[PDB]
Amino acid sequence: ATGPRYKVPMRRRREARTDYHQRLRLLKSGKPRLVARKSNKHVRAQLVTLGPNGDDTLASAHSSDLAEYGWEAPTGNMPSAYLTGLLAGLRAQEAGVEEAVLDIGLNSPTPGSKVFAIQEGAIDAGLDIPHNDDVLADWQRTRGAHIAEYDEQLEEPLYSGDFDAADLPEHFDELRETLLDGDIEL
Amino acid sequence: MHALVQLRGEVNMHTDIQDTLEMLNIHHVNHCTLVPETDAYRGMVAKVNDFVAFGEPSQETLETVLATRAEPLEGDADVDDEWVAEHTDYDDISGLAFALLSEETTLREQGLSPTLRLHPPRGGHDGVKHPVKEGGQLGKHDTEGIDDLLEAMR
Amino acid sequence: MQMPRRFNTYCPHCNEHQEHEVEKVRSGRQTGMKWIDRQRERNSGIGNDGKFSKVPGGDKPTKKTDLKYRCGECGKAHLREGWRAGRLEFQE
Amino acid sequence: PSSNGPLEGTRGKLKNKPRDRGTSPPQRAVEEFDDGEKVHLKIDPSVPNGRFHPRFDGQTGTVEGKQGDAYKVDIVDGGKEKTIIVTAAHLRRQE
Amino acid sequence: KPASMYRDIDKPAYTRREYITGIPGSKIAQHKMGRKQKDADDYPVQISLIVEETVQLRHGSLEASRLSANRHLIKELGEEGDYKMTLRKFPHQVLRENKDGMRAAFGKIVGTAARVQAGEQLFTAYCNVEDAEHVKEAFRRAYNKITPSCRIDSSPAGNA
RNA sequence: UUAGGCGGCCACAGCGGUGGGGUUGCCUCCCGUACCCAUCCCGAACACGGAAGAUAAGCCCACCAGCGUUCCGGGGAGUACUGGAGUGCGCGAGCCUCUGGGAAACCCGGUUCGCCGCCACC
RNA sequence: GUUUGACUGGGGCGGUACGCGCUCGAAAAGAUAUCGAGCGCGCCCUAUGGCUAUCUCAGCCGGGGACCCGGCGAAGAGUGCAAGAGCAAAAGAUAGCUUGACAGUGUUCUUCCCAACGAGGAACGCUGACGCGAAAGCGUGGUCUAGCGAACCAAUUAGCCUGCUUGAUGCGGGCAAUUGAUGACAGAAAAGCUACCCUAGGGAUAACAGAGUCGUCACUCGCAAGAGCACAUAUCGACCGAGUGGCUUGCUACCUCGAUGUCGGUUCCCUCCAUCCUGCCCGUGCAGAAGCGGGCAAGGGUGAGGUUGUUCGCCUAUUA
RNA sequence: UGAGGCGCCCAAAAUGAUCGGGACUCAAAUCCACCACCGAGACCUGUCCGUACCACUCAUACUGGUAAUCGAGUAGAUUGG
RNA sequence: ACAGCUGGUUCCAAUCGAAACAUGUCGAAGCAUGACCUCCGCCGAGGUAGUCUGUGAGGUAGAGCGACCGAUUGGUCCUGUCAAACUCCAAACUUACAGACGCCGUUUGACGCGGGGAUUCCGGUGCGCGGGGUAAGCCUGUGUACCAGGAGGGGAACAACCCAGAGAUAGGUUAAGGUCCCCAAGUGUGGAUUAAGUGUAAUCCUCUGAAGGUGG
Ligand SMILES: [Cl-]
Ligand SMILES: [Cl-]
Ligand SMILES: [Cl-]
Ligand SMILES: [Cl-]
Ligand SMILES: [Cl-]
Ligand SMILES: [Cl-]
Ligand SMILES: [K+]
Ligand SMILES: [Mg+2]
Ligand SMILES: [Mg+2]
Ligand SMILES: [Mg+2]
Ligand SMILES: [Mg+2]
Ligand SMILES: [Mg+2]
Ligand SMILES: [Mg+2]
Ligand SMILES: [Mg+2]
Ligand SMILES: [Mg+2]
Ligand SMILES: [Mg+2]
Ligand SMILES: [Mg+2]
Ligand SMILES: [Mg+2]
Ligand SMILES: [Mg+2]
Ligand SMILES: [Mg+2]
Ligand SMILES: [Mg+2]
Ligand SMILES: [Mg+2]
Ligand SMILES: [Mg+2]
Ligand SMILES: [Mg+2]
Ligand SMILES: [Mg+2]
Ligand SMILES: [Mg+2]
Ligand SMILES: [Mg+2]
Ligand SMILES: [Mg+2]
Ligand SMILES: [Mg+2]
Ligand SMILES: [Mg+2]
Ligand SMILES: [Mg+2]
Ligand SMILES: [Mg+2]
Ligand code: NA
Ligand code: NA
Ligand code: NA
Ligand code: NA
Ligand code: NA
Ligand code: NA
Ligand code: NA
Ligand code: NA
Ligand code: NA
Ligand code: NA
Ligand code: NA
Ligand code: NA
Ligand code: NA
Ligand code: NA
Ligand code: NA
Ligand code: NA
Ligand code: NA
Ligand code: NA
Ligand code: NA
Ligand code: NA
Ligand code: NA
Ligand SMILES: [Sr+2]
Ligand SMILES: [Sr+2]
Ligand SMILES: [Sr+2]
Ligand SMILES: [Sr+2]
Ligand SMILES: [Sr+2]
Ligand SMILES: [Sr+2]
Ligand SMILES: [Sr+2]
Ligand SMILES: [Sr+2]
Ligand SMILES: [Sr+2]
Ligand SMILES: [Sr+2]
Ligand SMILES: [Sr+2]
Ligand SMILES: [Sr+2]
Ligand SMILES: [Sr+2]
Ligand SMILES: [Sr+2]
Ligand SMILES: [Sr+2]
Ligand SMILES: [Sr+2]
Ligand SMILES: [Sr+2]
Ligand SMILES: [Sr+2]
Ligand SMILES: [Sr+2]
Ligand SMILES: [Sr+2]
Ligand SMILES: [Sr+2]
Ligand SMILES: [Sr+2]
Ligand SMILES: [Sr+2]
Ligand SMILES: [Sr+2]
Ligand SMILES: [Sr+2]
Repeated sequence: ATGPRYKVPMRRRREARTDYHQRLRLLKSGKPRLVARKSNKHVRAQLVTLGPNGDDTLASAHSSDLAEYGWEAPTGNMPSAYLTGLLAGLRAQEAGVEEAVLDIGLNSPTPGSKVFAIQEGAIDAGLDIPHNDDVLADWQRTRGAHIAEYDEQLEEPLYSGDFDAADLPEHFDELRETLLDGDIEL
Repeated sequence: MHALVQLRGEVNMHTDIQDTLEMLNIHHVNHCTLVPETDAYRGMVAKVNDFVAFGEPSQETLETVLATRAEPLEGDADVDDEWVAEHTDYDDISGLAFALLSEETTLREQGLSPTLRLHPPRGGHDGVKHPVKEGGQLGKHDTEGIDDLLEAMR
Repeated sequence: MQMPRRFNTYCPHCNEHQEHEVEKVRSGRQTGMKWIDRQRERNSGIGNDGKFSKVPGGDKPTKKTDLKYRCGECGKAHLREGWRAGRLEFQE
Repeated sequence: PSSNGPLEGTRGKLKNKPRDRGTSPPQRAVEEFDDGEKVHLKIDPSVPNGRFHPRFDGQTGTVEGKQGDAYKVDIVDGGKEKTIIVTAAHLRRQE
Repeated sequence: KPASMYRDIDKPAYTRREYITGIPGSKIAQHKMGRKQKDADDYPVQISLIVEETVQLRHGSLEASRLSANRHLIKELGEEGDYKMTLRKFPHQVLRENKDGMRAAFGKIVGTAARVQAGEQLFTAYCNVEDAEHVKEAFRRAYNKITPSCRIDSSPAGNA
């Protein structure tokens, strides 16, 4: 920019989207990467592998395609994150993938967060992923209990549109139940 | 196809240049060889450019030199039309000369030594301290210039 | 330089990490009964005594660390390569 | 030379072209080569470890196995055969 | 010291002042003479002194030639004449002298010189068609104090 | 790719600028702290929960060349330099001829305001 | 009785280019010398090591050289120490935690290009045990290249082997490794004189002389500032530039060490000219007489004395 | 008034001057071209020798064949006399 | 007596044919280990002194620095200069590997491997590139060819400059160089210049001739 000798960062660096140092450490495993990403409204899980001209996504799941199996609830929460990982995981198993290393990109390793929920979801799908149980939120929170109790402090329904008043972590169970089942159309 | 004649001796010439001549089958002064115009052969003559005389000879001249200096791969058997006809894929010297100049075959392929051991130039040559453009005998020659030299060394 | 008197590290005896105490190696006393001692008495006489007439060599500007590492749980010590150090003081 | 250390006279060959300065892309540090593959040896100024002796920069050896993540590359120094331990970061496939 | 000792370019370039100390000061008084507040464009005539051989010119010679050149221009056009002359080269090359036989002979520093390739302009003057023959005479004196033969080439000036 | 994710090459992608785009879609800004988590002080950030509003940022789409960069034409230049050869020239430093290679600066006119791979998606 | 080292434009003195690291010399792969140019290392650090989390530095600008807020800012900061090199969601900073600065054993490269050689070093593995991290992963000290030491002997660490018919005890011998030094640093325990000298050799190496060179020395030429009351050039002549000689001095080590006898002087012979006199000229700040400067010219001449070995020189009376 | 060619001045050394000498001037100089010659052990060619290899052979005994791609040599290694 | 120091060491021929360098050394007038020479045995199909092309390595020449860095002018942006320890650029060229062509090898066994025997570790010169030095027939590098250890022809003579690498003997034709005489070949041809005996001198310790000047 300034002149001939000026050093411009790699593109994914300028864009502030890829931590190259963490990436290298990630790739050193030789295993595929369970790419966990999150939007204000959605959550995405991808099983990525290395390739000649760029990465190769072998399987994936977005929180959107969750409704596809009976989800009328929001998609930017814990239950969403877990189930999304499980779906991506299941599909991963389908394509032949058996193991992965969690790549949370620029997100923080906060204990109990959604990137970790995505990981517990993918693990339950049967994927072998180096992890740490005491960094994962406890089952109930994954179910979405924390939000139920929040709707308990009602006076005004937590959700605008009506999916339910006091919400339902039991719906989480139905969907998970539906996924762990074979029939499912991955 | 170019005709190559060594005109400068080996003493004091770079070894890699002397080896190049040997790879081109010339091991003595006045010895001549016929080389195909290929990129590979082109680098070789360019490297030996200052110790040799080269160029494309005329059909007639080639025929004169073949009749007078061509030799069998082994033996002293003289090479004439009959030899050519009874030993090569051609009818007479002319047919061989044409095939060589058109780069369809080589002296070796036809059972002939790759080298024509010429005689010193009758009337002497133009000198080995300067190139053709300067009046000397070194370097690339005219079809006519090359013919003049080869004939004087028939 | 500073050196902690105790710290956790590998004990080649227990074969696992345990607390060790570091000590500078104190010179043990000689007995005067080793073969070399007898050879000096046997080979020294009238005149020069060869190797036995030679005197102590010099000193290097700085000496290497010379410590004992004693396992706080099995009581056994082990040695390690030393490193040049002008001075070596233990912390605590 | 005035001294004989491993980095003697390596100013040029171990210095980055200004724009190639900074951490290098991870892709080539993770590349995988098969035994028998021809690979050019060239130390990457930005990568500290996994280097070979600078004197070998420019060689085009043959991968003949690996040791840990590093590769064992066969070369012929002058007339002597030598084996070089080197990581992908300092290697490039030939052709 | 004879110029025969330094006139040739038979040594590496030796100019790095970060690795050289004790460098004597240049005897060159000025590089821009005449009316330096004016542009060379404002003149009809431009004459240069061209060095015919590649050489090194010690600062002592640049000053003698330049001096004897400008000195003439001042005496012919006045200490304020309407002209301007430039010495465009600077003595960057540091010179030595080994002044103990050939043992540890790297010489001590003793001066500076400017390297000049044949065909280059050492001096360049700008005058009016009037003083054209005066600048030519100043150069005749200048080239008599520098090693090589020179050409007195007239650049802008079609008043022949 | 009517706005997404992971990338490869790592400025041809930088710097700067103009125009265009979003009712239950996407990305955002945005609203908000009971929880998981968080600030040597701040729900700013990080983390979690969520939709009243918005296309003004970002982002995506279209585009501009003034600066920086890439490549190309024409000029500089077959110049500078140079591998091989010489009973060629020069008092000499050095130069020349033949042969084989061949710049850089700079000017002028174009090019360049990324290209490509994988996955997902009215 | 011995030792008293090596390098070295001969040797001594001085120095260490005697073990190591960086830039340049080095001629764009590698390798490469000189008493080559610039300059360093013989440590320091329990953190100034390791990991993780959080974070971004010099410098400049704007608002309230310490502090606070904002903007610009690919790196000019910092990273122990030479130099060159590496590094920005870090290899830097801050915080917290930790002891991998760990044990065993290798592969490879380096040391020592090619091409054999030890100690030492590095990168990269496997095994054991650990630290931190969610995890991938990172940690075989400090971002990289200097910071180092054989055999014999001693002390030390843990276990085991062994000592002459046999048992016990004492005290020994050994396998593996750590520490203690040899810097002349791939390791002897070590001062001088010789003109009273001696031997082997060397022109492999100096002194005289020869030869090469010509900085020095001598002489010349170009330019001509300046002064010469005015006047460059009667005359004197700075600076700078270009040369010739081989009388001085220096440099080199080519010839000669199974000897080419030294300085000065003397005697006797030949020569050179850059001419001191003599011959013939030109100019003059040439009246004359005489000076001063210049030209041709080597036929002839250039002498006697005082100090001093002196050469040179100082001095005296003569002299064309 | 510019450029080029040859020459002139600048230009002094010691036993007897020199381009090897003589000596040469529309050259026996210099430069631009050209013509014809002389001139090695090189190159070509006849015969022979050695050596290496091949065929035949017990043979390293004869006989035949190949060498454009064999033929110089200090220190030194090897082998026949 | 010992010496790492000087001298000497006696018959013929055939094949090959060096090193005057690297590491270590109380080592530099010596050794050892390598490099290189040679001999024997083993192996069994490739090899690579040349060139072209492809995939890589490199920052020297040159160039340039409103590209870093540090030098270096003046004026009221412009204007004047540089770098062995500077580089936004950047050759020729050197170099790794591979394919192709060439050459070579499979009865002449190449390439590689093992073993016996050395000699050698004062080198020199030309050319190119150097560094030191005013310079040197100087000192010290580097690549190459030569002398050393290389005849014969030419260069007046003349280790390394030119031609040329050479069994014996013979005929022939050239090479460098030369053709007025000495001395084999022209008092050759067309043309121009020079009047100084310039010159009749490739290279060179060896052949000088400069700055400056010239209505020859
Ligand atoms: Cl994300
Ligand atoms: Cl200690
Ligand atoms: Cl290596
Ligand atoms: Cl015999
Ligand atoms: Cl030969
Ligand atoms: Cl005469
Ligand atoms: K002598
Ligand atoms: Mg034949
Ligand atoms: Mg001729
Ligand atoms: Mg360099
Ligand atoms: Mg808008
Ligand atoms: Mg000449
Ligand atoms: Mg004794
Ligand atoms: Mg000595
Ligand atoms: Mg190099
Ligand atoms: Mg001892
Ligand atoms: Mg001890
Ligand atoms: Mg030593
Ligand atoms: Mg050593
Ligand atoms: Mg004696
Ligand atoms: Mg001698
Ligand atoms: Mg000598
Ligand atoms: Mg006279
Ligand atoms: Mg008078
Ligand atoms: Mg006389
Ligand atoms: Mg003839
Ligand atoms: Mg014999
Ligand atoms: Mg015989
Ligand atoms: Mg340059
Ligand atoms: Mg000899
Ligand atoms: Mg005759
Ligand atoms: Mg004369
Ligand atoms: Na005894
Ligand atoms: Na990089
Ligand atoms: Na927007
Ligand atoms: Na000693
Ligand atoms: Na001294
Ligand atoms: Na070692
Ligand atoms: Na002298
Ligand atoms: Na002289
Ligand atoms: Na005398
Ligand atoms: Na006289
Ligand atoms: Na006297
Ligand atoms: Na012999
Ligand atoms: Na002795
Ligand atoms: Na030697
Ligand atoms: Na030695
Ligand atoms: Na000796
Ligand atoms: Na082949
Ligand atoms: Na050059
Ligand atoms: Na030879
Ligand atoms: Na002769
Ligand atoms: Na004459
Ligand atoms: Sr006794
Ligand atoms: Sr005693
Ligand atoms: Sr000491
Ligand atoms: Sr020089
Ligand atoms: Sr001059
Ligand atoms: Sr807020
Ligand atoms: Sr001269
Ligand atoms: Sr071209
Ligand atoms: Sr001396
Ligand atoms: Sr490290
Ligand atoms: Sr004393
Ligand atoms: Sr006495
Ligand atoms: Sr004698
Ligand atoms: Sr005279
Ligand atoms: Sr007189
Ligand atoms: Sr005196
Ligand atoms: Sr012979
Ligand atoms: Sr022979
Ligand atoms: Sr031979
Ligand atoms: Sr090179
Ligand atoms: Sr004639
Ligand atoms: Sr004529
Ligand atoms: Sr001489
Ligand atoms: Sr000359
Ligand atoms: Sr002149």
